[PDB]
Amino acid sequence: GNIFANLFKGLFGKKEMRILMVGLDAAGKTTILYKLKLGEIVTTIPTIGFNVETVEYKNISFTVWDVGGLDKIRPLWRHYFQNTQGLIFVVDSNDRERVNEAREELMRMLAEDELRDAVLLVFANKQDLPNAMNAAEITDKLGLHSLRHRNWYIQATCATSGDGLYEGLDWLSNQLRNQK
Amino acid sequence: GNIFANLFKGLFGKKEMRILMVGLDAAGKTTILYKLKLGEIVTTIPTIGFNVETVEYKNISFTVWDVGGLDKIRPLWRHYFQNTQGLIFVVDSNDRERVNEAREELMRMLAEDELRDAVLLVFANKQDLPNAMNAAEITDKLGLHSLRHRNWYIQATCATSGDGLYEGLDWLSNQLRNQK
Amino acid sequence: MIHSLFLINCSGDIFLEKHWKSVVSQSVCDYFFEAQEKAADVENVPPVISTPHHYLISIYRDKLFFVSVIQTEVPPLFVIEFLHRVADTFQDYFGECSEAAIKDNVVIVYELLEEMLDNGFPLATESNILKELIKPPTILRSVVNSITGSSNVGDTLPTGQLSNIPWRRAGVKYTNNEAYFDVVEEIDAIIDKSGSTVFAEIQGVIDACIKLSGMPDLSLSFMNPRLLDDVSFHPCIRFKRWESERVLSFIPPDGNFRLISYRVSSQNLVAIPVYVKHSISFKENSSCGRFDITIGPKQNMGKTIEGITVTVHMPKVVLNMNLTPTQGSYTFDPVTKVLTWDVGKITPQKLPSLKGLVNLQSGAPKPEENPSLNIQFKIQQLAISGLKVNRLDMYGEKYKPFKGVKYVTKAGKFQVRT
Amino acid sequence: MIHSLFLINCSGDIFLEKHWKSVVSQSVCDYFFEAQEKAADVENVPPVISTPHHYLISIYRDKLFFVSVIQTEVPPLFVIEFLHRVADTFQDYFGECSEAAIKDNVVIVYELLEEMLDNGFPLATESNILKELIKPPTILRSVVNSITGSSNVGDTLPTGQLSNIPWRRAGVKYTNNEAYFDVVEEIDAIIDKSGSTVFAEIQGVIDACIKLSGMPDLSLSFMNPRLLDDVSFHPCIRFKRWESERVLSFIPPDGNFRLISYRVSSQNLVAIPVYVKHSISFKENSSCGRFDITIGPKQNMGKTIEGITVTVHMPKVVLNMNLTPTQGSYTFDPVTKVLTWDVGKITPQKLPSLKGLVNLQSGAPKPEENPSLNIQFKIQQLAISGLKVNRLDMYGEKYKPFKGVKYVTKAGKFQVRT
Amino acid sequence: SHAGYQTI
Amino acid sequence: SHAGYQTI
Amino acid sequence: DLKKNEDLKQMLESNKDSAKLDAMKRIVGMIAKGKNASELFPAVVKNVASKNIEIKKLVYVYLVRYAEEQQDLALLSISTFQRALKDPNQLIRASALRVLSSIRVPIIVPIMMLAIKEASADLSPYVRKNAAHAIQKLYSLDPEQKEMLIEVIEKLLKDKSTLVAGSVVMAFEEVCPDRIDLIHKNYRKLCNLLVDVEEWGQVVIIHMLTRYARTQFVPDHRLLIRNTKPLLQSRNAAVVMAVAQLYWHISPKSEAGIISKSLVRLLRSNREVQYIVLQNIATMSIQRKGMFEPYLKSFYVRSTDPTMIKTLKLEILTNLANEANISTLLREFQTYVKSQDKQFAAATIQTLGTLSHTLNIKATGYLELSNWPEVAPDPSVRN
Amino acid sequence: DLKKNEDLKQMLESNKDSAKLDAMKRIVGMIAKGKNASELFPAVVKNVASKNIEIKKLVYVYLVRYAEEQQDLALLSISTFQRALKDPNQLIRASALRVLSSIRVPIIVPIMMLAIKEASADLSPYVRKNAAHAIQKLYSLDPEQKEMLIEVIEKLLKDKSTLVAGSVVMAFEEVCPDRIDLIHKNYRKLCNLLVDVEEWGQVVIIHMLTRYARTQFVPDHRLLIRNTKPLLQSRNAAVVMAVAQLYWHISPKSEAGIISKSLVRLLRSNREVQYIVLQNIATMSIQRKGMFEPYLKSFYVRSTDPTMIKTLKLEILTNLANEANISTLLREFQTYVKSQDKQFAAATIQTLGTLSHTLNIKATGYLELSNWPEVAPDPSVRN
Ligand SMILES: Nc1nc2c(ncn2[C@@H]2O[C@H](COP(=O)(O)OP(=O)(O)OP(=O)(O)O)[C@@H](O)[C@H]2O)c(=O)[nH]1
Ligand SMILES: Nc1nc2c(ncn2[C@@H]2O[C@H](COP(=O)(O)OP(=O)(O)OP(=O)(O)O)[C@@H](O)[C@H]2O)c(=O)[nH]1
Ligand SMILES: [Mg+2]
Ligand SMILES: [Mg+2]
Repeated sequence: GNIFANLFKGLFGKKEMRILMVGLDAAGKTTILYKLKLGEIVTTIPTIGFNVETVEYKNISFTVWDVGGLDKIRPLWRHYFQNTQGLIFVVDSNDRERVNEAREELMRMLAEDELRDAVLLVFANKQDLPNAMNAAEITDKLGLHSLRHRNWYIQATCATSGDGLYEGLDWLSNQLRNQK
Repeated sequence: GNIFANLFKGLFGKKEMRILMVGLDAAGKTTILYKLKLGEIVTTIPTIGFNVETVEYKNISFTVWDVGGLDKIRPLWRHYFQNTQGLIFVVDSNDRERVNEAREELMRMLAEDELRDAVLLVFANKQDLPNAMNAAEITDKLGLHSLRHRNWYIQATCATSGDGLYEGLDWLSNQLRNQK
Repeated sequence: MIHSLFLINCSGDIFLEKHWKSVVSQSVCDYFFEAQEKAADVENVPPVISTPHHYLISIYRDKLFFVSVIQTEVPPLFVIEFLHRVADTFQDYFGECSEAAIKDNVVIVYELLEEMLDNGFPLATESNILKELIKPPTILRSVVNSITGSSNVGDTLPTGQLSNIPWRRAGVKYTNNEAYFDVVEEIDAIIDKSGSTVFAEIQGVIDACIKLSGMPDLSLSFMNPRLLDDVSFHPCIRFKRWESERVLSFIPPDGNFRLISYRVSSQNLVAIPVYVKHSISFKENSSCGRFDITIGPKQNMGKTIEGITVTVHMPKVVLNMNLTPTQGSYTFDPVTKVLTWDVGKITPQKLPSLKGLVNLQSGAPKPEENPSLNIQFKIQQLAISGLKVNRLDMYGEKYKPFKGVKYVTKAGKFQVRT
Repeated sequence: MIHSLFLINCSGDIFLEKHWKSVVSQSVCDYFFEAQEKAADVENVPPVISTPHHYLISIYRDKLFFVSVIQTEVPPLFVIEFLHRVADTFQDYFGECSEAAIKDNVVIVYELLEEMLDNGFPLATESNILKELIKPPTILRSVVNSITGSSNVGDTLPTGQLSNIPWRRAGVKYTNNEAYFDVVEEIDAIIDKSGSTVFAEIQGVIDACIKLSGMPDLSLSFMNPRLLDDVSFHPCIRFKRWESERVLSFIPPDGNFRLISYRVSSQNLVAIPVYVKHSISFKENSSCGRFDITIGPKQNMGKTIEGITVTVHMPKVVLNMNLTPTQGSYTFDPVTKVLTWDVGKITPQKLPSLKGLVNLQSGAPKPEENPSLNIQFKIQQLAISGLKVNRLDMYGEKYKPFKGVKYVTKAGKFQVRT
Repeated sequence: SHAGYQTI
Repeated sequence: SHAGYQTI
Repeated sequence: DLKKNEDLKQMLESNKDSAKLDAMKRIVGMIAKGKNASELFPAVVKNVASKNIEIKKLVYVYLVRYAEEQQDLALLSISTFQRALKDPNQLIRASALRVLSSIRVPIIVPIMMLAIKEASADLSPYVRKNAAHAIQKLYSLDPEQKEMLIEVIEKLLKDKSTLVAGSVVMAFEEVCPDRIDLIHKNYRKLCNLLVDVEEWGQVVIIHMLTRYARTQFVPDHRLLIRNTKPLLQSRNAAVVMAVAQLYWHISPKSEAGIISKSLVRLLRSNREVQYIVLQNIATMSIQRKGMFEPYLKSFYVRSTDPTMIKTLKLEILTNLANEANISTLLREFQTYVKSQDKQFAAATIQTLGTLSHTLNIKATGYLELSNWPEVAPDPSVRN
Repeated sequence: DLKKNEDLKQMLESNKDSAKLDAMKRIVGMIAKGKNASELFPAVVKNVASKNIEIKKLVYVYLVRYAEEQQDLALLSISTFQRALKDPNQLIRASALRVLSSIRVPIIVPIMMLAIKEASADLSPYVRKNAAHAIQKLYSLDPEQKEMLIEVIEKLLKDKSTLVAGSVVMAFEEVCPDRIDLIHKNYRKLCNLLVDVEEWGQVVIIHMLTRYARTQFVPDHRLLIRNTKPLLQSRNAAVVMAVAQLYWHISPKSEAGIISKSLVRLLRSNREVQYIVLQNIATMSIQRKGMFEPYLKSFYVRSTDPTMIKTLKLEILTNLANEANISTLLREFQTYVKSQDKQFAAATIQTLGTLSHTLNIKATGYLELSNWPEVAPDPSVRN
């Protein structure tokens, strides 16, 4: 139980975060996860269950749960609400037709008492497409700034390039890192 | 210089092989390499240079050089002939039109004095396609059995499934592993 | 085929359960228990029992009932041999097939069941594959496991599984290369009250312990091929050579296994090494009877007979018995009416014998026939049928391994009347 | 803009080369060397030299010529300041800007050049970014490097690079928080042969050493704002506050840097702390002349004058000199005809003075004018212009750091005639 | 363990 | 190092 | 204990593998003990994605046993299998297929259908073996996929490796007992492979071929018999009996005697085998008493025999009794009457190969044997 | 030494990173020394794919310096960059772009063209800054891509971050000095951003705007001047001069005097600055003697001044001499004549802002300033 032993691990790197990743179908979640983990973009198929994977960055072990958003499985999200540190909500910046839907699901996430302590990070994904809305436009459509009593931030992203992904982790690092 | 130190590493795993991977365009080389390394199949583009990557398997560090086969860069292969342990030649089992071409390039590889000590492993890739020839048919088209004084073997493969890839390494393991 | 498996404690308790296709209600065992209630004894339970739904197939052994649940028609022996094989596997992994062994190794046990049967049809089978899929628990292994983690499951397929020699492990390595062949003969006999042999036959088995590395080829030649008649051959044996040359060439599985099972030709007569002189009497309503038995060397082959156990199953009229042995130790069981006499061995110059009187129940009727006697016995270095091995010749490996052969004759059921 | 860089050893040797756009032939330096040959001295080399192809732009400093190669028109000062900045960077990283320092750190040097200039146009610039991109070499660092590998290059962008305060490192942390301000004034003056001041002006600079963590905001107030006239402000300074309040509020870069550069208002007269009494004579074709100089406290501010170096550049007629100092040490250089007199300090009760005779070349003509004298000197705790700092007020951080300020007046070029 | 076995 | 500086 | 349930969940939630492991062992033990651990499903299932090979093996156990009770949550863990299915490791692939195929959720049926097709095309025979079993599962799960599976089975029947052939035949026998036209295509092939096929497959194949032959025969007939012959020396009683069965219903009557020798040696095994074998002997002897009479003494009843065994031997002795041996058997019967087992004594005073006759009740799924056709089927199909 | 060359290759071939590192440091040193290490290219280049960040940085150095000599082999190492370009790390991306863009091989031009478009769309400004520089390279490499690059430049000109704006303007100035219609679109924007733009960009932008204004002017004019004003207090002499230039050719003549104060303080710097500044002063004073005369004593020549400096000051003193100060200057000139520097003495007895006038020779690429148009361009374009 040597306190220094713990401090040693801590300085040798020993933080961890439980991050639940939810969103709608084709938001780009799976892609993001593996690009952060492997670096490369892998061939994927629609997710039924979930892929959990841990990405070590800035001495923090970010454990991310790739939970699928298909209606048939969507209710599932509730089984990951327990004990999270943060919530990543990925949005397709081109799918105008389902932005409100995404907003609703997000608000439902935000309505969960269990998740009140989680920080909210929103990814405006697929910025490399010509019809993509920018972060401000997405913010407005989602009404993220109407959120009260919660720590949140929106980050423009483009998983095919990798843009915004480390930035997302940097923001999370600062919000989750109360101290070194 | 403790001999045991070396034996220690050896038993803790410490073998390595220089394997040059050559073939024709769209043979499936890149895919194979990363599937062995990462496990997943990654999105790829035509290779101009080369990707070198090491896959540890059965206590052997297999270093594989993904050298592109495009005519513009094809002559390059000669700069990797030096000091190899094995040669993997990947063949598209559906590209009937270029099998003879592949054979010629392979025979040219086989004609290199520097490579006379390398073992030859041939991958009859893309077995999941309906027009694919089987290993025997590929063997005949390539004339691999006409090869003399060389250690060689053909393995049917299907990188999209991963089939034949460990098998290939198993064969190589036995040929390269003169002793533990 | 097999939907589920229940292990039933002979006290009447569902010890352990395993389901492959669906959750079979434990209430199904009520029919088993009914049959058990209607059975004369634990050894008289009908192997196959039909219930309103599902058929039960069971094996009694080691004071434990293996009860399987069958949904549709399956050849009874298919199920029986498989199930029996499972029990043997448990003995291999834990050293003993018992509930206590299981209680300690439940997790492993459960896993073994998962590997062996795939949704009702056998998957993992022979021990040389199974031992690689799941490593057997040892003290030293558990020590390693406490450090590296409880890993007893292999991450690859045993190479031998996809070879043309699936019964042998690939990459076998020994520095002390050796092989043993234990030729054990079985004397199964029915002896008349006069001492005359009613029926006797010699069965036999050649067990083997193989510790040879690589891919060796063992070949056995016998001193008298003609003694071998009905002979079962382990699957590894290339019977064609047996058929044309009568030579046992094969690639041996390592570890312990039976190689040859056989019947000795009936053309020759069976030597019976033990005779039983036995004077015994009962009297209608008497408080006392008589008992005088002598065990000795009939056709003892010039060898010392040893490992002798004499068991008499007495009639209910017997209450006690004033009987004294000339050898070993003697105890009467009034609960089941059994005379247990530990003889040990027969001395060429001095015979084992029980001499005395029987304490009978006064007022109880005379037994319709005198009680029978079962005797266990054996002889070291003896192959009583005469079958000896002519020559062992190993090919394919550089070694000059121990080539050991042992001959032991061991009694099977030996029943003598009166 | 800048195609290549050559470092030329003042002995006439291509010390080191760097190419950004293409391989520039070393033969291009022949024109430099030609110009050097046609130059009166190393300090009289024309900064800009045109060659048949390419223009050369160079900086002479630290006995080293930085020679750059320009292909097309670029504002000369753009190149000069950049190039000069590079030399300053070398001093920062190695502690000294010299070939010897480079010879030992060639690899690092070459890398620094790669980071600073991108294909002819500046990329890495300010030291607070560059220091993070490439860690400076230290003994302890090299020890770490011998273990973990020679890693001095960061794997991420310095956060400050993308902030609105690029001149400051992000995540700065000190336990000993402190800040220093060194107000150094410069006395640059031309003194008449009579001792009368021809021209004098006070220039000045406020240097700063900042060891404050986080994102502090320093603010300086001066005792007499009116003394400040032409004032250059470090880019970090929010000049709007300076313009409306005349207050120096800014987020300081850490490390050592110049903050304020300024000219003192000409409305007030410059106090000259040093007077020079100097009797000197020469005679046509004489073998001997005269020399008598006294250095003392004119407007010495009631302070002790120290760090004094007296340098006279004598005419070719002088062969030697029989001259004795009343202070420090005196040496004559017959190669370049220079009187080096180390004074050190002026004692209020005793003045530094050289008294004696001059050994002249007989037959050589009398100098058209008596030789001039350059004098270096300084005063501790003195801000001779009167400019003092009124108040330092730090915001944004919890600390009560050392707020130190020092005033030193240091001579610039001080030339007195005859 | 070899004890008791005959060589063959 | 603070020696020589005035507090302000 | 609810507190313990919470502790189990804490360990499942914990990122410490040792904690996870312990929890799973406790859980598996509870499964073995018949305890209702369905409450833990929401938590346990999260670890299905764990990379700890030992732990996830245990998870598969849990998962399968409760798949039918938490169908929703089971759905919610499919992807890890589907992805694992394409891992370049034959062992893993097979196990992935197994645990995938074992999830009884209607929703994932089409997923598995695809997986089956992929599995059948796998270049390794190990996986193909598993594919066959998976077919059997899927069929029983959803009978409406039958035609698709039949296609796949036919394709599997064209393999040459014995490692696959055995299991495939079994799958056929259950899924599609009809459509014998799918068998004749590989008749001569199987007739040779049988020798090398593993004993468990041998039993199944033999029964299949026996009933096959009953419809095809009225050179290929002899091929079957000839290749079968050696099998009588098998260590596996089930094989021996299966062979005996085949000859009994297929062999020329003049050659039938060859099996009784082996049938007798089967009597040397354990009591379960003895029970079944004696029933087969008793059944057979009704038609051919001469096949067992030469071994009469082997049917003598001894004191260690269970009443039901004593009865069976007695029944055989009944058929084998005649004027050339009645002088001995009656004396034996007198002793048997004198025995204290009065049930046996009373019975004494009065004195093929499948489940159905051992029950003497048509068992579920009992296939009926046909009589030799008056006209044999056209030989071009390899009879 | 050929043996050493072999040893270097052995280390390059060796799988030991320490060996690789040492070899590369030796190699870079040889590059710095001007030694021909092109022979090692075939070997060195293999390590371009190395994951050791320090080593591959060194490799980039080698690679670029020999890219033009082994074009074939350079081609044969492109993929690692192209792949690295998409790595989710802004630092890496930028460096990847740089070293990629530095490979002078005609064959890979279209590859880079695509990369430029991708770089311009990168969400991070850091990369966009690099994209601008890369454009400049590509243009000089292949002038026939100009129209494409112009499109990209226009797009980059629409950014708001100063981190990008500076470099983009530079790229514009070189690639497309014409097409001032691409500038007015962002005129008011740049006029404000200038203050926050980094000093190196400030210099470039100012020159651009100066010549811009010469064609657009004959409120927005004053915007330029007003926002520029504060810059006179810059630490960077180049900026100061650039500002001075702008006012000299743009400011109302009544306000011109404001810069001479700062021009004088520039004389306090080093000899290179002094040399250039004095040339600018001498040039300016020809038209406006009153701007420097108030500071006359600052131009006095001292004994430490280099002959060329002594000359320049003398030249300024020439223009500033008149009847109100000739009584002093002649006395100074007498002393100057008495000085041992006879070249200076003889000269004594006789007694904007760019490269071209400092040479007094039209320098390569010299843009010419226009005269104020008789009619100003239509103001709707933000003048
Ligand atoms: N154009 C574009 N496509 C993207 C981007 N990110 C992901 N995609 C594509 O979007 C599709 C869906 O991506 P996934 O990662 O499978 O989406 P998901 O959120 O995991 O979907 P579910 O598994 O159903 O929850 C794939 O074809 C991706 O390649 C992006 O930044 N730009
Ligand atoms: N159907 C099928 N496609 C495959 C298989 N293996 C690879 N491919 C596809 O073939 C195409 C070419 O694969 P690559 O790995 O890029 O081929 P390569 O040999 O690396 O080509 P170069 O880089 O030009 O040398 C890709 O679209 C792959 O997805 C396979 O087994 N089956
Ligand atoms: Mg997904
Ligand atoms: Mg490729």
